[PDB]
This record gives sequence, C-alpha cells and structure tokens, in this order.
Amino acid sequence: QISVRGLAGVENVTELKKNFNRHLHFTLVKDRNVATPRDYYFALAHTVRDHLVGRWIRTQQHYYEKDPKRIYYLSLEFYMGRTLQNTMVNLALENACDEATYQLGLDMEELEEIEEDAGLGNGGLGRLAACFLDSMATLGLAAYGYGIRYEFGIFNQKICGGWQMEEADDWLRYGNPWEKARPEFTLPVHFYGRVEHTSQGAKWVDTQVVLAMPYDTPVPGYRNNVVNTMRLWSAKAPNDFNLGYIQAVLDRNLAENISRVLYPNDNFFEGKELRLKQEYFVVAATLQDIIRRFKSSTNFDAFPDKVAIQLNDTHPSLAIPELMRVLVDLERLDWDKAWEVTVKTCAYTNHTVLPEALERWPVHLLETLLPRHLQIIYEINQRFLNRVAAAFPGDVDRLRRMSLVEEGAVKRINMAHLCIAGSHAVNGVARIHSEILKKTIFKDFYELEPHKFQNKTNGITPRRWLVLCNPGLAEIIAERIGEEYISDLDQLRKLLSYVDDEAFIRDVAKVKQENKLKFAAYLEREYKVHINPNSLFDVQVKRIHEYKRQLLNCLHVITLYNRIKKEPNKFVVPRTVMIGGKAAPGYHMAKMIIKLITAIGDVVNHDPVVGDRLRVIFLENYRVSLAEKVIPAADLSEQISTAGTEASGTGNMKFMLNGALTIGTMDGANVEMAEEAGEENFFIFGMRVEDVDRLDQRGYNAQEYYDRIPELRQIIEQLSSGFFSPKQPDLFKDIVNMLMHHDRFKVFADYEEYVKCQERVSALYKNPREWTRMVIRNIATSGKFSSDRTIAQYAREIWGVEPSRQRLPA
Amino acid sequence: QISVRGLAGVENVTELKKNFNRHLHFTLVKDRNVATPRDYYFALAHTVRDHLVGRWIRTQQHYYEKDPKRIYYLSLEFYMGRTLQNTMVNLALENACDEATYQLGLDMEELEEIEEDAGLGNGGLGRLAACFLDSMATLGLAAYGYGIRYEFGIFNQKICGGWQMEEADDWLRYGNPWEKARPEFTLPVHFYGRVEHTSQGAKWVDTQVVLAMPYDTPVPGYRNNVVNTMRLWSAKAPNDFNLGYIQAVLDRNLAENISRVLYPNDNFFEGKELRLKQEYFVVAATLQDIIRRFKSSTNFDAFPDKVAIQLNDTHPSLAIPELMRVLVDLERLDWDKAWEVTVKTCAYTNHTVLPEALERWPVHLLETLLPRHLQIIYEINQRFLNRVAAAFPGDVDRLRRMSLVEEGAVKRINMAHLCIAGSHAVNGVARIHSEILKKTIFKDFYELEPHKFQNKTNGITPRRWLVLCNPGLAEIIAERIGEEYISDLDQLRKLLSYVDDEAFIRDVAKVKQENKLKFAAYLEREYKVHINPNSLFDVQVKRIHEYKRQLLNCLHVITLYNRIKKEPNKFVVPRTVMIGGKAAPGYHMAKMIIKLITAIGDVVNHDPVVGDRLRVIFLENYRVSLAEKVIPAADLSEQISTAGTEASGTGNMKFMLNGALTIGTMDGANVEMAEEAGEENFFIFGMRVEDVDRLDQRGYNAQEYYDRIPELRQIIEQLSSGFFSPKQPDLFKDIVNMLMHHDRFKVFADYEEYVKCQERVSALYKNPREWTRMVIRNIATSGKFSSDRTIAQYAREIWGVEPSRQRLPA
Ligand SMILES: COc1ccc(-c2nc([C@@H]3O[C@H](CO)[C@@H](O)[C@H](O)[C@H]3O)n[nH]2)cc1
Ligand SMILES: COc1ccc(-c2nc([C@@H]3O[C@H](CO)[C@@H](O)[C@H](O)[C@H]3O)n[nH]2)cc1
Ligand SMILES: *Cc1c(COP(=O)(O)O)cnc(C)c1O
Ligand SMILES: *Cc1c(COP(=O)(O)O)cnc(C)c1O
Repeated sequence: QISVRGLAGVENVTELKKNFNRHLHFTLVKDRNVATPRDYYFALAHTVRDHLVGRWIRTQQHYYEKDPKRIYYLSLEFYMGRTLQNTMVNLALENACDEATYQLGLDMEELEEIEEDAGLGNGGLGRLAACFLDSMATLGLAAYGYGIRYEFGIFNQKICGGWQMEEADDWLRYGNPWEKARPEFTLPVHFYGRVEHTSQGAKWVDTQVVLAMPYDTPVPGYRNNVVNTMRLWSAKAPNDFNLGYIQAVLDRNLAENISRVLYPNDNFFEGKELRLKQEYFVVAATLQDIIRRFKSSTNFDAFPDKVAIQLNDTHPSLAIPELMRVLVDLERLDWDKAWEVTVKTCAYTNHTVLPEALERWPVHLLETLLPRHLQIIYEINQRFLNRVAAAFPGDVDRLRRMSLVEEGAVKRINMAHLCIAGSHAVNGVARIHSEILKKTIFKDFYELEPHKFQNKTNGITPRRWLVLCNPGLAEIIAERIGEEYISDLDQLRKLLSYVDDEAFIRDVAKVKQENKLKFAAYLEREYKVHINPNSLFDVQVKRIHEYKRQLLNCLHVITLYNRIKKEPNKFVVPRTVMIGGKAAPGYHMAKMIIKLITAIGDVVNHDPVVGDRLRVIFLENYRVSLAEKVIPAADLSEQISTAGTEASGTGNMKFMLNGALTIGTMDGANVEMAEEAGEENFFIFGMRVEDVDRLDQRGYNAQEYYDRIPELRQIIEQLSSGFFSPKQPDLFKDIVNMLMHHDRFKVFADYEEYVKCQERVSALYKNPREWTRMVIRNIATSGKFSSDRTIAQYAREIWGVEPSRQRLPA
Repeated sequence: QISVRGLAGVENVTELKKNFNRHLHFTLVKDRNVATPRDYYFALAHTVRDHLVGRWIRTQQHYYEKDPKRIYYLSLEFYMGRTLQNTMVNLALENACDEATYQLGLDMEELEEIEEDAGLGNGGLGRLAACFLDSMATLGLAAYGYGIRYEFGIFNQKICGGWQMEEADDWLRYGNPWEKARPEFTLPVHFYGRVEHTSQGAKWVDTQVVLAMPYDTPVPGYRNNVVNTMRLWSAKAPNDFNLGYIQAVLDRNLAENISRVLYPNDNFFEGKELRLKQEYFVVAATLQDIIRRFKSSTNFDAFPDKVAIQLNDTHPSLAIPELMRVLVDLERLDWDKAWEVTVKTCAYTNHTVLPEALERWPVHLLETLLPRHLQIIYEINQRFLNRVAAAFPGDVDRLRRMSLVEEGAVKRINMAHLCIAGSHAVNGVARIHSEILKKTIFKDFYELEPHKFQNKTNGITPRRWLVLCNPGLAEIIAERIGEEYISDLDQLRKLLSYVDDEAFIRDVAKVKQENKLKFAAYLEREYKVHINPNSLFDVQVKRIHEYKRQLLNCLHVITLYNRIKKEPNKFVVPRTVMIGGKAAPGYHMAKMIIKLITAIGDVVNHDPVVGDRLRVIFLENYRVSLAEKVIPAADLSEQISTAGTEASGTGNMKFMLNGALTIGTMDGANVEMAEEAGEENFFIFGMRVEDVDRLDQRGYNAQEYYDRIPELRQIIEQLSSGFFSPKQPDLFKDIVNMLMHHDRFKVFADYEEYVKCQERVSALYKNPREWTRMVIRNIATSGKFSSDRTIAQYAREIWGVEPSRQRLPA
C-alpha cells in the first residue's frame, strides 16, 4: 500500500506464506483448526526471525575477520519495547509480510498487538540505550549492548479506585522468540570472601559463586544487512550450591534472585544490597567476555585501541575497579600501566543532577560484598587526591569535596567521582546539562581536567519513532523528498520549502486527524471512554515525578474548569488533556499525584455544563507500545520541568518529529529544540535556570503567589476543602502542604506564565492553517535529534571509530 | 548396517541431511566453524522431532473424531531417560540418521551421549510408568500420562572418599527439545482457605491460587504412527501474587517451589507439607483437564464409559476426594451418584508392603491445606464403615482396622484405605505380591469386596530394553525368527528350537563378549579403571536399601576374598563384582553400605595376591542411561531381596531379556521368571515367604548364625576390628550392630545357601557351552515380561478397552 513499507514481490510473498505454515506446523505444533491469534503471532515472528539469522552470523563473522575496534555499551536498562514491526521495518519486509498474512486471512496489525513489550527499563535512560543500539547498527559500528535479563521488567500499572496498583510484568510467560540462550558461554561471578596478601599480590578467596548465562538478541540496522548483538546475563546457581537435601535445592533461588526484577525507580537511588549485586553481576560477566574476545583477536597496551567501554551513568561504575582487579591481580600488570589502560578504555555519561538520584554506596556494604574492590577504590582515591594536592596546593577543602570517599555518620563511596577519575571522557546529555555539570556539581573536576568534559545531546531513532509509529507521516514526507531521510534525518530541512504549499499543509493536517481518530477508537475499545477527536489533544506522558511537574499541568486543568464554570456560555477551544505515566512503588507523593489526576477527571468529565469542551484522561500503563500510539496523535506536547532538572528529555523529541507543538520551559534539550525551530515556533514560558538561582538566593516563599493570584488561591481552597474528594475531604492535604511549604520545584512560581502561554496555544489552534504551518517548521528542523547524529558524535569524539553507511552483502 | 535399525534410502538420507543443516543454521544460529558436539546433538534432535509432529497432530485429531474411552495414568514419577534413540527406533529412522550423520562427518553414537536423562523418578516405580507409556502407544490406546515437570530430577551421585555426595540434576539447563509448553491451557489450583456452608452446598473460599502450566512431550508407538501425550505440570505464581514491591516479586518462589524438585526417597514415606502440595497440584490440574476434555466430546453417568483414571500407588490418591468435590460442590450431583461415578472411574495399583513406605498423612496437615478434602474424606469413611458394620455385625475391631482414619497421638489418614474404598479395581504387581495383599495388609478389604482384587504382573518395554540397548542381540534373534517379536515378545519361544544349534550358541556368546568389551572400555575412558573382560560380570544395580540386601552381596564378596587369601594358588573362576545405585540423602544406613562397598574395593582391588581374579567396582550415578550400558554386559543378575519384600522388581526382567542368568530369592516377579524358564535354569536360593514367617514366629536371633558359621564369624570380626577401615577402626560398627541385633531383613539367615548357590554359578561358568545354552532358555522364555502383555491385561480387565496393533496412516 505505502512506499516506505517496501516491495511485496510474488516470490517473496509466496516464500513468506510457506514458511509461516511451516512454523505453525513444525514449530508451534498446531493446525489452522485450533490455532489462536497468539499462535499466528508466533508463526509470523519465527518467519521474520529466520531472515535475521544469516545476516547475524555473517555480521559477527565479518567482525572476527576485520577485527575493528569494539564498542561495549554497558547499561542496567534496555527499554526495547516490541521487536516484530521494528525487525520488518529494518529488513524492508513490512509490505511483504502484510500481503502474505492478508492472503492467509489474517490481519497483521492485530498480530502485532499480541507481542509483549520487553520492558527492561524505567523510562528515558533505558529507552536511550535502545535507540542507541538501533543507531549503532545502522551506522555499521561493531557494537554490543550488555545488560541483565530481568525475569520481571517494569511493573504493569492498573488503576483501581483512582489509585495505582502494581502487577508483575511476566513478559517471558509465553516465551521470547527473539533471544537465543547461549548456556555454553556461561561464566562465574564472585561475591563476598576475603582478601589474602601473598608475596606476589592480593588474592580474593573464599568467595560465593553465581553463574552468568548469556542470552543474545539480534539488533538489525536499517537496510544495511548489519545485525549486532544485545547480550543479557541471567543468574544461575552452580549445581553443588549449598550441597537437608530438599532445602539446599530450594535455596538456589537466593543466587538466582540477582536477575529476577528491575528496580522500578526513575531518578532515585535506593541503596539496597540486591541492587549492588546486580551492578557487579553485569560488570563482572561482561568484562570477562570482553577480555576473552580481545585475547582471541599478553599485550594489554593495545587494549584501548580495540575496546571502548561506555558507562550508562554510574550504574556499571564497578567496571573501573573490576578492570583494575583483573589487570593487576590476574594479569600481573603494574598499577600505573593498568590505570592508563583503564582510563583510555572507559568513558562515562551522566544523566542527572538531582542529589537523590546519585549513587553513593555505604562502605560497609562494599566491604562485605566486594572487599577487593573496596581496597582498589581506596588506592584510586589516594592516588587521585595526590594529583589534586599537587595541582591546588593547600586547598584542603577541595581535597574533601573531590574525594571518592564521603565522610559522615556512614562513610559512602561517591560513584560519580569514581567514574570521572577513571574515564577519559565525561559527557552530559544536552548542552544546558553539560554546562551545569561544569559550573556546579563537577566544577572541581572540570578545573583539574577540563579536556575530559564533553556534551553529547540525546536523540531518538527515526525508525521506531517515525516510520514504525507514524507511517502516514513518513509516506507524505517521502512523496516530496524521497526515502533517504530515514537514515539522514537532516534531510527534513528540505520540508521548509513546502511550508506555503497548500497540498502539503492539507496532507500534514489530514495525517494528524487520522492518527487522532485511530487513537480515539483505541480508547473506546480497550478502555470504554468517549473523547471528541476535534478537540486539541494536550498530552503529558512520562514518569510521575515532582520535578516533571504534572502538578503544574493539574493546576492549569482546574483553572480552565473554573473559568468555564464562571462563564459557561463563552466559547473556549475544546481540549482533551491526557496525562500518563508510572509512579515508583515507594514514592508516596507520585502516587498521590496520580490520585489527584483521576479525581479531577471524576469531577470534570461528569459536569454537564462542561460538555465535550474539557476532558481529563489518565492513560493507564504508559510504556513504549503506548507511546507509539499516543505520540502520533498529540497536538500539544507538555515539557514543563523546572529549569535545571530534566537533564535532556527524549519524549520531547518524539513529539516534535510527529507533528505536535511544544509548550515547555527552557530545560534540557527543549533549549536546543527551540534553537533549531526558532523561538517563534515554540511555546516557551517560565523561569530560566538563572531565575531559579535568583529565587533560591532570596528564598522561595509560595505564600506570596497564593496571596497575589486569586485564581491560584481558589484552586488551593478547592483542594483543601474537599471539592475533588467529597467523601474524604482531607485526602489531598499532603499535596497542599507540600505546595505551600516545601516545594523544591517551584510550581507556583511558573503558574502565571504557564496559564498565559496556554492561552496563546488555544489562540493558534483556532487557525488550523497557521497551526499546521508552525508544525511543518518543527518537523522540518527536528533532524538534529536523530540518535544517528548522537552516535556519530560519540564515535568520532569519544570512541575513536568512523561510522559507515555502507551495506554488508546480503 | 543391521536390519532391525531400518532402511537408509537415498531420498530419506538426503532429506535428513538438508534438515540437519537447516536446524544448525536457523534453529541453533551456528555455522560448522564454531559448532560443538552439543550443537550437533540439538540439530539432530530437532531433525528427528520434526518427524514426530505430523503424527502427533493426526493422532490427537483421530481421538477427537473417534472419541474412544480415554486412559489417564496419574503418577508423581516418570523415569524417561533419553529420548533421541528411542524416537528413532520407534519411527524406523535409526539407520537413516546414522548414514546421514556419517556423511556429514559425525558419529551419531557420540551425539547420543550428550543428551541428559530425563530423571523424573527414583527407580522402579517411575521407570514402570515410562515403559507403560511406550506400551500404551504401541497398543493404540488413547492414553495420557500426567505428572509434574520437576526442575530438578533425581540427584546426580558423586563418590568422594568412598562416600555418596549429591548434586542437583539441572537437566533443563541446555533446554529440552522434546517438550512443548502450552501456556494457553494453564489452570488454577487452590490451597488453604476455609469451608463455608450455604443453603445450597459447601463452598471452598479464601484460597491461595497457584497456576499449573502444562508441558507436553510426545510418546511414539512402535512403527504404528501413533503418538500419545505425556502432560507434565509446572507451577507458576499469578501476576497479582502478594501484590514492599521488590520482596513481593521475589516471594513468587514460594508458589513456584511446588514443582522444583523430586523427593528422592525410594520405598519410604516422608510426610512433608511440600510433598502433599505436589500431590494435590498434579491431581487438581489433571482432573480439570480431564473434565474439560469430557465436556467437549451435563450427563456424568457416561463419565466412566469415557474416562479411566489409574492411580500409580497412593501418591495421586487425592484424585478420589477431588473428583467427589468437583462433582458434588461444583456440578451439584447428589453424593450417591457422584460416588458411583468415582468408583467406576478410578483404579489403584499398590507397589509395596513395607510399612515405612505407606502414606499416612497427619490430619492437621490436611485440615490446614485442604479443608474441604478432609471433610469429604470423613464422609467417605463414615459411609464405608456403615457398610462394614452391616456385613460384619458386632466386629468392632474390624471397624478400627478398616477405618480410613487412624487413631493415635497424631490422627492420620491411611491413603491406601482411601484408594481401596474409592476404586473398582485394586492390583498388585506380581503374583506373590497380589497374594500377600489378600492374605495380610488388605485381608479385611478382600473379605468385604473380593471382586476388586487383581494381579497385573509388571513388565518392561522390549523397545528400550532390547532393541535400543542391545542391537547385536536383537539382530541375531531377527536373523532366525524375523522382526515381529519386537511387538509380540512371546515369539521369543521360537528360540527354544535353537538351543542345540552350534551357530546360534556361538552368536549369543559372541554378542555378550562384544557387550562386555564395550562396557570394559567405557569404564576405562570415563572412570580410569582396569577390568578383565574374560571374568564373570556379577552385577547388582538398583537403589540402595536394606531390603534389597546389597549387604548380603558384600558378605559373599568378602568370603571369596578370604578364600583366595587362605589358598592363593588354587584356581577360582575370575569375577568382576559391580554394585551400583543411589541412596536416599537422609538414609544413613544406605550411605554406610555405599561406603562399605568402596572400602571392600580399596582392599580387594589392591591386594597383589588376588590379581585379576576378583575386582569390586562401585558404579557411580546409576540411572537409566547407565542401565542401558551395563545390563547388556552382565553375566549374572543379583536379585536377592528377602522373600516378601520386593513387590515385583523390573531390573530382574531387563537382565533376563539381555542374556544374564539370575541368582535370586523366590520374591516378587523372580517367582514367575523361574516358572517361565524352569527352576533348573535359574539359581534359586534362600528362605521362601513361609520360611520367613516361621522365623518371625520363633524370633530371629542373628547370634545363632555367627556362632555356627566360622566363615561368617571371620567376616564380622574383620568388619568390627577395622580390617576394611584401618585409619577409622570403628567406622562400620553401626552395620555390625544392625546385622547382629536389629536386622529386619535376615541377612545372616540366607548367607549359607547364598554362598553355596554362588559356587554352582561358578561351576557352570567354567563350561561356556552349557552356560550359553541356559542363557538361551532364559531369553526364549522372557516373553511374558513384556509391558505390552501387562498393558493388554490392564486394558481388558480394568479399563474396559481393546488394544490394537493396527497402524494409523502416515
Ligand atoms: C534505577 O535508577 C535510576 C534510573 C534512571 C535514572 C535516570 N534516568 C535519567 C533520564 O535520562 C534520560 C536519558 O539521558 C534523560 O533524557 C532524562 O532527562 C533523565 O531524567 N536520568 N537518571 C537514574 C536512576
Ligand atoms: C517417593 O516415594 C516413593 C517412591 C517409590 C515407592 C515405591 N517404589 C516401588 C517399586 O515399584 C516397582 C514397580 O512396581 C516394583 O517393581 C518394586 O518391587 C517396588 O519396590 N514401590 N514403592 C514408594 C514411595
Ligand atoms: C521516551 C520515553 C520516556 C522518556 O520520556 P521523557 O518525557 O523524556 O521523560 C519514558 N517512557 C517511555 C515509555 C518512553 O518511550
Ligand atoms: C529398572 C530400573 C530400576 C528398578 O530396578 P529393580 O532392580 O527392580 O529395583 C531402578 N533404576 C533404574 C535406573 C532402572 O532402569
């Protein structure tokens, strides 16, 4: 049907049909009389998987023969989502599979909906890792993603009585056709024990052993026949583990719990032993695998020429002392040489400045679990501080600030300090964030070693986030400028020459309208709710956190409601306000915010005076597959974090690419988006970073805003008095008390500017031609935010490898 | 090469090679340059599996269309062993696969050795279930085996310093290509809770739910294109289970532990809650599956016409009250009608008279775990005892003896009594055993309902236990009488006409010699030990238990050793005495017996005066795959249980079929073997059951035998004084004390007759022609001991179905 989905040749379609029927019979052991839609999904997934394997084998063979520098991307999170459609897109099989399944009496879109998300991440950080793997494959880099194969990913969210309930995400229940277990490359990982000092070096002895079993998942590049590997480790007990008899076997679960479940905190550090075990587990297994591959290419001088290790935040920071341990204790390198190799191999990406998100591990935990690593950390620290003292003689407070070891009631190791000391490059994830790192939390380190500090602004893959989720938009773009933009997103600039083209304006608006209709029907089918698809779709989807300011959005929604009730017969631009996202299970305020959003909905959606002019919907179970549906349907993207808090954001970029306008603060990558599109094509409001600093110096007093803004006072009085919770009048007192007395994120300080800016949004929406022209200017300038651009910069400026768009032979 | 392995046609071999290469590439994602022997095994297993699937689908379809009476064989144990070779034998693919792999540069016998045993049983009871599944498929019965998919089967045995050590049997580590998960037919199983009485019936409420997920394994019949199903349940927690957050997810292991591990006790009852959970789990899931299939054929009068449930001992006895629960509480049948249906549906096989093996569950356990089942059991008991009281008025002691409820400090439910009350047929497993049931432990029940009591003598499948393990013997038989005997083992009687045939005598002895050479080399390769293959191979392999009297064998071995040392220059027939088997981990005396056997070996095998005239070998890790190697190599089969203790035995039958002579007591099926072969062709010794009873009446005094038999006194003095344990002189005092003062199995009472009978064995072995003639007379009369005969009797006399040797279309 549409060109960007590829060719459906007679031979190809005939062969797909044959192989589908072969898998249904031989692989699934079903016939057509008893097959369910799930069986049909698996038959198609195996059929498509077969097309990957030849390319996967040949790619890995090619890397063995050419021996390029290898890139290892270490992350505790990979938020992959579904694989079937992405695989078809990257192999140019989508139209062929559509036609094949159509001829078998099946709807391929219905089969796609059966696949579980691989939800092995919390949000942005994990999804960035996934976009990066796609870009690395598309750019022909010899890259490997290494992580943990969690049995349970991010929990499934249910809303009961307006409250979040959590259910385990049993994503492996029906099997995962995309992974290949490799039990033959299983490796041992050590814990506990003690250190003995012999005459020739330290020895780590009396340890408990857990096995790391790898599962490999293919990562196809975009139409280049490159298939890279994501290797995820699963924990297994050895067979003599604890070996009355029955209890010893049952106790194997203690070892296997390491890979059982993803910690569900976004931007928050929980210092639990189990999490530390996960961090070491992934590092120890991965580093053995790296060294094995390096020796099968004595001379570790060449190691940094053949290996780059990228640390996705501090979560895999133990890679630094582990590499030192292996090189010094096992390979018998002198300390100075081992350190040179380590620093040249490792690079660190920081993703947050929030103090509660930074990993600071208690020394007593490390002492018990990883006694040799603690010794190595202390030695790193002493050598590092000796350098500081030589550069800044007499500056004793600098020595305290820069130490890897923090003093206090409980001594802690600051893992960010460890990463900076042990890495040749340290980057933030958007220009403003990288500047904040140099001016504030890592200022001292920047003064010592300015050359280490870089910026790499984040991006998103346009395969998943345009072609896959919004084929209608991809097609109308391709009709004008061809298909090359899918792997060279800067070509979207050519669309600026179509900003006054009446046919293009029409087509852009038509695609948005279709996407809104399709989403409005999805909502009715799966969740029994009636929305007006002519209304402005105002969307805020992301994890629930105080810094992201869903509460500010709530205040605007109540303002609109109160304005309608005051003047019911005045025209207002109709809106559907959709908010979705998961709260971390232990984060009380985030759970209270969810309840507030649903309680506002309960009032607003049932008030007959409001009608269809305002609807408030909480989108349940926000995840990658839901993002693919709602983002193409959005008109307005809410990116309203307090300036200085959102390191980058990536949702922001997904909305820009898909034809929504953005209302946002000058935070993270929003700054760069506005710069690319022009400030006149962005709805910017609120305090800049400098304004927040000025408020913090005099002292934030929320009472001043309450006293001066009557519309704001009315809302607080409604919240306090039980207007949105008549049966439990004090339900929201924690929210009110926080806003009035200990709001770290200054919700009231941006309220007035936010409401005024929202009125400008509504004014523009009344003129559909000018709204759409502004949209075209956004889509046209979104090219910088391709993760292909981001990865090319990492490759050239950090890893020292050249990207390639050349195809391997098929 | 050999005819019974089938045809190797050019087309077949070409297609096998293609499919092997397809699986290596697409299924395993390997090329020939990096493939290991394990990859080659999996490629062949998938290739052979593909030949099963069409037949499996068509067989199950045929049962749906014809709607025959269905047979459900419920067992906690299925000791399957390896599947690859058995599959090839039953599909006539062995020579074709041999040729295909040969042309690919691979040795198929080497690939076969890579497969793990499916070790989901302890010994005879579990292996009987496996032979039965093979026979049911070969006889065209619509039969299903139902059990538990244990993650860990019977432990792997290691010998360290002469002691048994246990290691977990992680049989699923590399995957199981033979099973198909069916997560779509997952069913709930309930535990705990309480009973509420409403106006219309009892309700079992407030229960904890565990899911039962089925995995299906194909069971091919012998060259008839029938493929039946073995369905094994695995335990899964529901997704809301216990739903801080992290701990709730980790605690899912509590539910999933139900299917984690096989209880490793042979002939011993351990009354643990976890075992009770396993028993109910298998019953509750299976019965729902049975009822579903019955309703998809209101009218439960027809249920016993369409369903037979065979209880493999009392382990699945909760099927009786569960069926009553479903019919009364859920289907709303009146009690009397439900009971009629239950009795007509269920039949019970008893496999032991040892009092410590009989299941007697504490009432307090049932009350907490299965409160509704306990109520139903009490009602069954009251109704049953009302019948007893009407038949035997005033016989109050009979009421006490027959009750399902045993009085005492702890009230217990006698599950054997429950099975008899609720079953239309009760059988023992050999003629002597079935007679013992009627005369002793179930005498009262037999007097009430004589019509219920039957015998079904055990058997073994001649596919695994002749064709598969001893192709050389199968072939020389086939050269004379054709191939029909493989599915009609009574045809072996035709071999009596070849007892004086010089060529046949030669060939039988040649095959034995080859098997001994092959086993002698296996021992050198895998376990670094030098045995004389011209020696008589004297073999006792079976679980270690006091009743099986490995200790009596030990006493004979020491006797031979002492006789050699007394007269070193006299000729004695050389022997290699091999003993193997696992001890239950908590069974102290069994572990001490293993240590005694290895300690005897340590002395005997290193005494230079003995030379190669006597060797004592402990065969480590005895299991089904080791049985397939050692049984074809044996000359003498040791079947020496105290009369009245071995309900049947099946090892005995395996040795008879494979050309060993038997030294044995008149116990279990040995009685029937001697009757079939003639007593003159069997080495019978020792007390009969009647002699044991006479000794028990006067009192067994072991001291009398010590005082009268100088050779026996010498052995006890050697054991006591530390001759076999010089560094730990008192090591064997528990063994000595047991033999002298509390030997329940009367080892000393059979010593003299046993040693004299062993001298007759040695005398016959000196005349190889007459030894071999006696062997032919044994093999020729082994036909009764086919499990095809056993299953045909169950079918006709218990299940009410007619067996069929007709082929389904291919
Ligand atoms: C399990 O514990 C944690 C899980 C995640 C984070 C984390 N997530 C991000 C997000 O990273 C994105 C990708 O760079 C940014 O776009 C986003 O601004 C940031 O909040 N920063 N930090 C921190 C601890
Ligand atoms: C896990 O707990 C148990 C496991 C097994 C048994 C058992 N095994 C047999 C053996 O059954 C064989 C098949 O009928 C007989 O040949 C054998 O004589 C008997 O001991 N009888 N009883 C009992 C409890
Ligand atoms: C992109 C994405 C995120 C990150 O969104 P932000 O608005 O940048 O926080 C979180 N979750 C999912 C499922 C995503 O696809
Ligand atoms: C046949 C068999 C048994 C039963 O042997 P008995 O001598 O009858 O106890 C036990 N274990 C294995 C592995 C078997 O094959």
